[PDB]
Amino acid sequence: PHGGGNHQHIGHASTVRRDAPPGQKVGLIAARRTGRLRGQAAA
Amino acid sequence: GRVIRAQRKGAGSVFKSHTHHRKGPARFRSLDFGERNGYLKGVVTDVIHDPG
Amino acid sequence: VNVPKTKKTYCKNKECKKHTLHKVTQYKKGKDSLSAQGKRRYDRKQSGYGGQTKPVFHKKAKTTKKIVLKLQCQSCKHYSQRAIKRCKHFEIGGDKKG
Amino acid sequence: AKSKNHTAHNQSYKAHRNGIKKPKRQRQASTKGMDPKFLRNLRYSRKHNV
RNA sequence: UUGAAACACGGACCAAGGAGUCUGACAUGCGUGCGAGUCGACGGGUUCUGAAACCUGGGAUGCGCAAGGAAGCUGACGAGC
RNA sequence: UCGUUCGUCUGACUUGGGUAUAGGGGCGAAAGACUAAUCGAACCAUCUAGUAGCUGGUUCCCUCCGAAGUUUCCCUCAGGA
RNA sequence: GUAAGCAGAACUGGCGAUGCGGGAUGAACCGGAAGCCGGGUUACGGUGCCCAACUGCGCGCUAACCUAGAACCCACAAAGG
RNA sequence: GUGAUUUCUGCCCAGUGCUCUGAAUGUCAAAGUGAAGAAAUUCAACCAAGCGCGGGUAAACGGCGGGAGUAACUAUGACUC
RNA sequence: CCGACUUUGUGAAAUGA
RNA sequence: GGGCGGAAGACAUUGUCAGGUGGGGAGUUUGGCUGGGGCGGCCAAUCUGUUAAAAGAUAACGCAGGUGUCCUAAGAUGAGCUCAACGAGAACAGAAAUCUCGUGUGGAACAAAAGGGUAAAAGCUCGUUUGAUUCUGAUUUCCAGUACGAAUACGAACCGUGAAAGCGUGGCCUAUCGAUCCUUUAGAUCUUCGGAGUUUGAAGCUAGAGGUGUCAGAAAAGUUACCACAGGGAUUACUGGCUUGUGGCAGCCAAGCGUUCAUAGCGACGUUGCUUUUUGAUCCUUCGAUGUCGGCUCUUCCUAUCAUUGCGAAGCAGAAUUCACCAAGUGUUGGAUUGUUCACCCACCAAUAGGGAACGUGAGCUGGGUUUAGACCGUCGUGAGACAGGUUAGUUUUACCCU
RNA sequence: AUGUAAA
RNA sequence: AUCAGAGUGGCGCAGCGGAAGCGUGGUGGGCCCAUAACCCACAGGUCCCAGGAUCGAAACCUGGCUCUGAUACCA
Ligand SMILES: [Mg+2]
Ligand SMILES: [Mg+2]
Ligand SMILES: [Mg+2]
Ligand SMILES: [Mg+2]
Ligand SMILES: [Mg+2]
Ligand SMILES: [Mg+2]
Ligand SMILES: [Mg+2]
Ligand SMILES: [Mg+2]
Ligand SMILES: [Mg+2]
Ligand SMILES: [Mg+2]
Ligand SMILES: [Mg+2]
Ligand SMILES: [Mg+2]
Ligand SMILES: [Mg+2]
Ligand SMILES: [Mg+2]
Ligand SMILES: [Mg+2]
Ligand SMILES: [Mg+2]
Ligand SMILES: [Mg+2]
Ligand SMILES: [Mg+2]
Ligand SMILES: [Mg+2]
Ligand SMILES: [Mg+2]
Ligand SMILES: [Mg+2]
Ligand SMILES: [Mg+2]
Ligand SMILES: [Mg+2]
Ligand SMILES: [Mg+2]
Ligand SMILES: [Mg+2]
Ligand SMILES: [Mg+2]
Ligand SMILES: [Mg+2]
Ligand SMILES: [Mg+2]
Ligand SMILES: [Mg+2]
Ligand SMILES: [Mg+2]
Ligand SMILES: [Mg+2]
Ligand SMILES: [Mg+2]
Ligand SMILES: [Mg+2]
Ligand SMILES: [Mg+2]
Ligand SMILES: [Mg+2]
Ligand SMILES: [Mg+2]
Ligand SMILES: [Mg+2]
Ligand SMILES: [Mg+2]
Ligand SMILES: [Mg+2]
Ligand SMILES: [Mg+2]
Ligand SMILES: [Mg+2]
Ligand SMILES: [Mg+2]
Ligand SMILES: [Mg+2]
Ligand SMILES: [Mg+2]
Ligand SMILES: [Mg+2]
Ligand SMILES: [Mg+2]
Ligand SMILES: [Mg+2]
Ligand SMILES: [Mg+2]
Ligand SMILES: [Mg+2]
Ligand SMILES: [Mg+2]
Ligand SMILES: [Mg+2]
Ligand SMILES: [Mg+2]
Ligand SMILES: [Mg+2]
Ligand SMILES: [Mg+2]
Ligand SMILES: [Mg+2]
Ligand SMILES: [Mg+2]
Ligand SMILES: [Mg+2]
Ligand SMILES: [Mg+2]
Ligand SMILES: [Mg+2]
Ligand SMILES: [Mg+2]
Ligand SMILES: [Mg+2]
Ligand SMILES: [Mg+2]
Ligand SMILES: [Zn+2]
Repeated sequence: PHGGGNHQHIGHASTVRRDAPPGQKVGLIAARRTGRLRGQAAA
Repeated sequence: GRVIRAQRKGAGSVFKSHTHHRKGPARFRSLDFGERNGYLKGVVTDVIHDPG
Repeated sequence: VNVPKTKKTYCKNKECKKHTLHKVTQYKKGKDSLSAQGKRRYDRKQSGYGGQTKPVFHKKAKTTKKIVLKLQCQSCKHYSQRAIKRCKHFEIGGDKKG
Repeated sequence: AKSKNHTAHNQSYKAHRNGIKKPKRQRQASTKGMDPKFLRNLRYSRKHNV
């Protein structure tokens, strides 16, 4: 799903839903949050 | 499209575990009357490296 | 477009066959019945696989509709229906011109 | 590629190959389309001729 | 092809093969037979070179002999210029 | 393929044999690369004489008659009525 | 449209579909349309040679030391001297 | 996803996406339920997930402005609207 | 992913009719 | 003690339906015209004027505009009146408020574009009204003499108005709109549901409405530089051809410059040409292929002459320089940067003129650029990908035939 | 927020 | 090159035909020894230009003028 393009980029949100079909569920599966962990969420 | 790499692992073919040099499963001993109601004495004989 | 609430025109009923005073209302389409043969045949055609089987119109261009008037004469209580030219704003029995 | 073309060239020649036909002149011309009141009476007058 | 001797394409040469056919439905024209009829086309009978030919059925098989109506239905009373 | 010149050479090294994965499938240190000179979907047979408003061709003589590139409609403009 | 051997119309004719005589040569310019022949006469165009037919009879103009000039279309030449 | 080590990774959760939460008096099927009817049926109430409502999230996809004036030479603009 | 029915039995309470 | 030992437990699970999600995957689509195509526009339905050549018809992505509406009156009819504007008058009152008289062929008004039409009206004011009605035929415009739209003239009715004749079948006339199938409505105290009935439901007959604007009417998004096929010189990108706007060269006239002097040298405002090394315009040739930039190499040709030879003129004293003629015989270089043509500097030189030959020259080379497939950046795009943006790596085949 | 260079 | 956008108080901006304002700036008093800040009042407009329709326009169509963004590809 991430392949292709004149520059290497994803082009869509890399977080995919839990109920995505196999072959579609690549990236950050059913992610509740992204980004660097800070403060309470790092605890 | 074609079947992606994540999908190819469930078929096993080249993605099976590499276990030719492994030493067997690691676990307790099947629980019996001896271990329920007292104690069984064992002696450690070797400490061995398990590949993987 | 304003239309009077009553109107005297010909009535074609065999008990009138002359100009009588009529009551003027507006036509609205009756709700479709599920037991019309066209509806039945279509529901049978849709069942199963193959997806949409009849065309679905998309390319609307008309921004108006021809208004139909339902004229009920006040002697036999039978209706006649006549369409008028397409209009955006329509009113029956509205306030008269000055 | 310019696909629209109109002309009347050669058309009068084609018209005159088999002549500009005129319809045959007829005794007792047709009454279709005349005044119906006039035509009923003409029919009734002929009905009662002796 | 508007326009080919063409700086448009195909063609080195020779022999042999090589492309509007068969079938079904319909139509007009023409030929044949019979004619308000006409078909014997599925069968049967008979037939000794013939899978042919010849006979038979039909009182209603097809088409025609009557049409207008969505239908229920009704169905041409006799032509003058 | 050949000549000269080049990269690497104790390592994620080179290599034989055995074995596993098969076609919208495999396998990929990723080039749509490789899968028997065949890969942006192998090869073989069949459906199949697939369809083509498009290109090519379309076989004897004489005699007689002899055009059209215009109208209307068409997802119609290399077509058809 | 600056124009175009350009694009689009109106009337007629031609070429396309057509050979033949002339314009050296040319699809539509001029003459003229056609079976195979003999004889005569013409059309357009010509008559010094090429090339059939007068170096014919007349009158003027031109002298180019720029390739004088010399064929409807047609293969230009202008303002100005 | 990025690409040794070094130094550093700013602002944006409004959009798209992912995710968390269910008071209930939004919407949302089959089945089940009630009514009317002679029945077919119709009508009403109800209706899980989903969506909507409310949170979170950028080392998720991504994004990260204009227009005027202003210093005692002039220019410039720390400053202001 | 979600509901009904089926598998699918047993018996007890609270609001419900 | 007839429980192998535990955990969950009638929930999981299974089976069948129901709703939601589902480019993970399947199938398919992604108009036309078009001075190539694309982008733009709509010249696709459609009106007025003009082009249009005094009957009718008549084209272009021709010209100036218009249409998808609006109206219970802005429809019908009867009666009365007369409009735009101007002149002369009346407290506040003036350019302009209201009133009065005169003139007034329409110079106003008539829903909207344009054109036509209308004066006891077709305009304005008032009265009364619903002919903006029913039935089916006919004809005209379009045209195939088909349909639709629209319009016209009768027939058979029922009405409005007016004393009446008359007028009235929408809008003063020319545009203002829509098949089959389907659904929905109205009409008959209608026809059928095929064993006969009652009776819901359904199905028909006639006439409307719900719409197809690509407007005689499919249900429809991209990308391809990884690409394929059938064709096209009906059609682009290069040479060649026509043209010559643009590019380049050259004339004529002479207002002025040239310290005084139009013409030594120039030459404004105007105007006539030539050229075919530019580009534009066109689409005639070539798409069963004519190797597509530049340089290198080599030859030849032109003159619109830079230098070299011989001259004429000058605001030519000399030296130098400028204009012009005859003249293409000879010559026109070495380098830095750029793939470059072009350019621009350095230097020499008598001078470092200008061009053609399929923008000479790839079976002569080269391959730097451009111009496939790998890859990076920036901008764009949700994405696949795009870039007349920059970057880097990327095969240059054959002669032995004729000349 | 602050306070003539003009003594 | 065409095309979208925008011209309104000194400046930046709103304005849906009955029709002109918001912030800031200007002017005159007050407070202060005196300036700002604060308080009370006051005055502002060729609505880019020329039309045209319109009960009636800064607004609605047309022309003219000036600033800004865009799309311009296959060769
Ligand atoms: Mg994919
Ligand atoms: Mg990508
Ligand atoms: Mg890349
Ligand atoms: Mg992006
Ligand atoms: Mg079924
Ligand atoms: Mg189903
Ligand atoms: Mg044609
Ligand atoms: Mg051709
Ligand atoms: Mg040639
Ligand atoms: Mg060919
Ligand atoms: Mg050949
Ligand atoms: Mg043979
Ligand atoms: Mg019979
Ligand atoms: Mg080598
Ligand atoms: Mg070695
Ligand atoms: Mg070695
Ligand atoms: Mg090996
Ligand atoms: Mg091996
Ligand atoms: Mg690639
Ligand atoms: Mg065949
Ligand atoms: Mg062809
Ligand atoms: Mg031909
Ligand atoms: Mg002779
Ligand atoms: Mg990341
Ligand atoms: Mg960051
Ligand atoms: Mg956000
Ligand atoms: Mg968010
Ligand atoms: Mg339900
Ligand atoms: Mg819910
Ligand atoms: Mg797909
Ligand atoms: Mg096209
Ligand atoms: Mg074009
Ligand atoms: Mg004429
Ligand atoms: Mg005429
Ligand atoms: Mg009158
Ligand atoms: Mg008609
Ligand atoms: Mg009448
Ligand atoms: Mg009127
Ligand atoms: Mg309809
Ligand atoms: Mg029906
Ligand atoms: Mg029955
Ligand atoms: Mg059409
Ligand atoms: Mg595709
Ligand atoms: Mg591309
Ligand atoms: Mg020129
Ligand atoms: Mg020029
Ligand atoms: Mg051509
Ligand atoms: Mg060409
Ligand atoms: Mg070609
Ligand atoms: Mg070749
Ligand atoms: Mg060729
Ligand atoms: Mg060649
Ligand atoms: Mg010369
Ligand atoms: Mg060559
Ligand atoms: Mg290269
Ligand atoms: Mg590449
Ligand atoms: Mg690029
Ligand atoms: Mg050789
Ligand atoms: Mg200070
Ligand atoms: Mg200070
Ligand atoms: Mg003050
Ligand atoms: Mg103060
Ligand atoms: Zn009645």
